[PDB]
Amino acid sequence: XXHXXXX
Amino acid sequence: LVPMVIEQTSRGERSFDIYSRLLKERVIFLTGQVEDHMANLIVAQMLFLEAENPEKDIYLYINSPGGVITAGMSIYDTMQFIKPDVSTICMGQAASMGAFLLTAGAKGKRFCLPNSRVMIHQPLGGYQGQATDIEIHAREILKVKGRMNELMALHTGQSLEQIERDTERDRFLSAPEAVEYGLVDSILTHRN
Amino acid sequence: ALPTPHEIRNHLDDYVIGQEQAKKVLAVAVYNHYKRLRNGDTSNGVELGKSNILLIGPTGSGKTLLAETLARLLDVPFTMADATTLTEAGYVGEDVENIIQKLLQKSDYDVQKAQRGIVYIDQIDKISRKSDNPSITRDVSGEGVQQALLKLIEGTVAAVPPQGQQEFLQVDTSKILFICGGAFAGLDKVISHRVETGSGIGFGATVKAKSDKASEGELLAQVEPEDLIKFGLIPEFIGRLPVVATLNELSEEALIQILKEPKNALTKQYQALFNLEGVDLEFRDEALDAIAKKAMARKTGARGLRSIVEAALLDTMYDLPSMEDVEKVVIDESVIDGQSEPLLIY
Amino acid sequence: LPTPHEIRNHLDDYVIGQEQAKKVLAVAVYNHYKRLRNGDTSNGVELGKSNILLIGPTGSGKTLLAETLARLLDVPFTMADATTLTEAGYVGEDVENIIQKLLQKSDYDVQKAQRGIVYIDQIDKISRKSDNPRDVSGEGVQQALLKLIEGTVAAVPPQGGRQQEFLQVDTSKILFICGGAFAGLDKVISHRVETGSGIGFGATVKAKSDKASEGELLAQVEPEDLIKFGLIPEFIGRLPVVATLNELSEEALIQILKEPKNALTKQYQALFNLEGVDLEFRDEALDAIAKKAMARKTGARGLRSIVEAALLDTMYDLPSMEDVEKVVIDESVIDGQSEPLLIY
Ligand SMILES: Nc1ncnc2c1ncn2[C@@H]1O[C@H](COP(=O)(O)OP(=O)(O)OP(O)(O)=S)[C@@H](O)[C@H]1O
Ligand SMILES: Nc1ncnc2c1ncn2[C@@H]1O[C@H](COP(=O)(O)OP(=O)(O)OP(O)(O)=S)[C@@H](O)[C@H]1O
Repeated sequence: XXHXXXX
Repeated sequence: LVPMVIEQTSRGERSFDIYSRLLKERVIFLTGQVEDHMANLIVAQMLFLEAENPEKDIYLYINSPGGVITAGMSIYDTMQFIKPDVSTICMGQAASMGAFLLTAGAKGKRFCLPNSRVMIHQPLGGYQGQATDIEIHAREILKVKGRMNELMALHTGQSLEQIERDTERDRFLSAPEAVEYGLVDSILTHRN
Repeated sequence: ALPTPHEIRNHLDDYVIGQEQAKKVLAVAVYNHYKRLRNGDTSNGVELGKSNILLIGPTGSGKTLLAETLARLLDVPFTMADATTLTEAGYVGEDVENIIQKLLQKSDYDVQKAQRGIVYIDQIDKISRKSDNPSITRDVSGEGVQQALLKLIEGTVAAVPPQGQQEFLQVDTSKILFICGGAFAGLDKVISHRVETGSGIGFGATVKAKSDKASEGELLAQVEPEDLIKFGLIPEFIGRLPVVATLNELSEEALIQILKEPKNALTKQYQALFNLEGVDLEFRDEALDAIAKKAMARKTGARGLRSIVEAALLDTMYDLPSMEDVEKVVIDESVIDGQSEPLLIY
Repeated sequence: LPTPHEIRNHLDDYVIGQEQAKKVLAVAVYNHYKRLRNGDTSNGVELGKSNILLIGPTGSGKTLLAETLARLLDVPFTMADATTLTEAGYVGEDVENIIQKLLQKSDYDVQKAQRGIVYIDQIDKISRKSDNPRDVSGEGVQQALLKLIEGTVAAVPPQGGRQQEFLQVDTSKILFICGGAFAGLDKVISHRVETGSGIGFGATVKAKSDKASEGELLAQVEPEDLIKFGLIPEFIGRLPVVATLNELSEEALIQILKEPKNALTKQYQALFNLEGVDLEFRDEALDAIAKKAMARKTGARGLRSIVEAALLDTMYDLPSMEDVEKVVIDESVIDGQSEPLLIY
């Protein structure tokens, strides 16, 4: 569905 | 040599010196003779703690045989200018100028050790030259002696006539006598 | 005829207290909206302007209450949307257009009646960037929804599904009002940076805090649009909202008035709860002021007041059903502290 | 048919404060149509494409120029948005839809649609920010738009079909006006060129002065600066013409409140006239308003805040008040220190 990207 | 200590924090370990570690907790050390260089360092410390927190009391440990008068008066005005209450403690000895900064602390937050000793006398000086110059410098040091007695009475509560009679010569006062004299508030015998 | 500003404020006073600055702002907009809707696109000056309100206040100040009470007295349609579910760039979840489709349920599919409607949003602060002008990961509710909303406020037409042919309808927003307001968090830190100008160490450095400075009400009053740029809002979004309302923190006196004067004041609600049980409940004046002092310490607003009352009467509520032949119950100031127990009347 | 002298005067009637920008648009608009009059028939081969790149602050009139130009120009005009644009059309929109709306304005006239104008607002929205990635509004949108801007024939069902056929409408002839507010661009240009921070006695330091940061900085913009912003270099290469707009001056603000027919004073006084009381504003109040507006740095769009907040108290109690023939507003009312005095 959506997008997730982090660190 | 100065030992190094480690302060544990959430981010990580940080190595700090003993003197700097205690400074973080609003603690300043007054050691040795009172001179222009050591006095200028303490003034910066008081100002630094005021900005960090103006509602926390400052603790000033004094162990010194005294020194220059003009260097010490800068510390007295600084303690009164800042809002925080500058707590004072007597360790080892408190000479003429060391005693004035001790009694200059916040009322009710002054303590003396059970074996500490305080000494008070009149200002010391001297000059060599023409008679006209001696009169100028003599009137000046007389003003300081009068000024130092007025402030001593203000904090100790005694009368101006009593301080003059007691400061004509060296006068040693034990820790119990300092309480009766209004110089301090209590004694920190043991931890509670 | 149309309602007057003084008449609508007298109605709001029954449900709201201590927000005189905010009541006048909403009154002029409603008056302006009806005046704009009074003439049939005929006026001395063509291209009548649209003004958008930006409600800003502390937590529990009464922002959500005004939008609810406004719809009761408002004749034209009203909707209560939320910015939490807005999905910019058509991602999963609700979309900006949904706000328009929701406005038809209250208007019953009436385009001419819907264009004259009012819109209210909440939690608008939540969609602001994290005090950073350039967005690194294309925030969906940051650098996204805020931009998406610009088109609606500016005035455009969006297709909306008529029912749940399959053709769509177009409805303009140029003559529709929007009230976007939310309690901003951390705004006081930014305002302090630009207005205190006294930070530093030194004899001549004005550093006095926790006693006089850093007041929540005063800081908000001095707010300007340039200050919101450092917070995260885009200037374009702020440009569409010229009007700004700065509410204040509830005062001690305000709490006492809110306890009794409102129609749905907590004191009255508990009395109603006790009334059905058959035991009357009375609050002694002295006791009421004590509760107000505790509420301010919590710094939770009017909503937090319930906590104090619940704890004070927690024990009595438990023992009231099992007890019998009780006609009246009196609460004292000591009961609020918890040291003493309230007296009972048989 | 196009005239650069007259077109500048026409835009002046509806737009004020941007004189240099009007000259740039007149040249590109004239050159673009002149090219189509004799298409690739001159001796000069590989003629550069004539496009427009609007760049200015908020409330500078970017959206206004597109509206005024559409009214003055005879060919159909369109006003699209980049936020709605999405790649591979999942649920948002498709790039081809932009051509469909153009035909609705042109009434399915391919000969009349190819000579149309295109204006896309919020060009910065499509900036490629894919640091943490799929991306539907980033590279995908710019890639599709660049393909269209390059000039290609795209299938468009005429009227939707009652057929399985599509028309191959050209795109190189159609003009495009990419414009939007660039936030953070000034910092990028300032980062590249500062020429300061001199600690020597001879060296000079400018802390407040920023060498007309609002206008001069834009004038010295380069394509390489936009590359760091997120745009593709090929996209900027296709637009040799860039328009720079300076911040509105206090003098311009006064003109905007008097000359236009959409002036705040004209509409507000008209609103008051409906109530039955005339509204009067002195010249001293106008210049005072300009100073406050420039401080906000919100552009013309934020001008209304000062005027409305100042009149909040007056309008609140004006209906209850009676026997007031006229309203007089002094310069102090703008500050808010003194309340306005009514006339009976
Ligand atoms: N001015 C007021 N007068 C009386 N009661 C108030 C007032 N403001 C708040 N309240 C009470 O607080 C409740 C909640 O008010 P809200 O409108 O939600 O405040 P709020 O500022 O909107 O909080 P947020 O924005 O949702 S965090 C109301 O139902 C009232 O009981
Ligand atoms: N250059 C200008 N001259 C006069 N009035 C202006 C000008 N720019 C903006 N305005 C006023 O502001 C209103 C809206 O202007 P817009 O062009 O929508 O602002 P904008 O910043 O160009 O919009 P964006 O940023 O492209 S979405 C107009 O109807 C005018 O009343």
